[PDB]
Amino acid sequence: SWDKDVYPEPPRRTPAPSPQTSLPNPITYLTKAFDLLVDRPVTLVREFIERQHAKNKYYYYHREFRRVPDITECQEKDVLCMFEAEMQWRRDYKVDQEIVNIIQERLKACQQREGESHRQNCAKELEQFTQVVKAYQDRYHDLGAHYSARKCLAKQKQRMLAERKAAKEA
Amino acid sequence: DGPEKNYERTMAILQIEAEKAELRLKELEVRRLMRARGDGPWFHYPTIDKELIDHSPKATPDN
Repeated sequence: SWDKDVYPEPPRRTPAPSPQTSLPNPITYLTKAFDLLVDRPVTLVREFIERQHAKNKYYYYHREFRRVPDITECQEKDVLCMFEAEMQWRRDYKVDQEIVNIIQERLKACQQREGESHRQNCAKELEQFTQVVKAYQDRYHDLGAHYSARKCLAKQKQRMLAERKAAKEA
Repeated sequence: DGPEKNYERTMAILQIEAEKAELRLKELEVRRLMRARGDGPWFHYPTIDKELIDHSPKATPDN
C-alpha cells in the first residue's frame, strides 16, 4: 500500500499466548465476535466494490518535471530565464518541505513504537532528523515571506564566504 | 487551464512586459540626451527660416 523503504518498519515480534489461569479470556471471545459480526460483512462489501473497480480500470501518472537552468545561470534581469529557474526553485522548495515531513513522520512513529525504550531505540531516527533539519535550515531559513531563488542564492554565498574565511584561518 | 498553458502564457506575458520596460528606460535616457544636446528630433525649438532673406543687390553695396 506504500513503499516500505520510504517508511521503514521493524519486524513485528508478538508473544504467543501463554495463559496461566482457568478463567476464559474475554478478549479472545470478543475478538471472535468482532471478526464474525464486523470484519466479515465489512470484507464482503469491499470485495463487491473492488469487483466494480476491476471492470473500469484506468490510470493516472506522476508528473515528471524536466530540469532547467538554475538561477546561477541566469543573466541579471533576464526574466525569461529567471522565470523558469524561479519556478523550479519553488517546486524543489515544496518537495524539500515534504522530505522533512517524511523524516519527522519516521521519528514520531519510532517514538510510539518503542514505548518506554524509545530514548535508546530511536537514535538513528533522531540523528537523521537532526541532519535533514540542519540542511533544510541552511537552505531556506530566514529568507522571509518574499523568498526567491535569488534570495536563497545570496544566503548561500554569504555562508560559502564565511566558511571559506574560517577555512583560511588554518 | 493546464499548467503548461498557464506556464507558457506567463512567459509570453513576461516577454512583452520586459520589452516594454527596457524601452521605457531607453526613452528616458534618449530624452535626457536630446534635451541636453539639442541634436535630435525632439526639443527642436525653431530658429528663423533663412528662406526669408533677400539676396538681391541692395541700394547700397555694403550689406
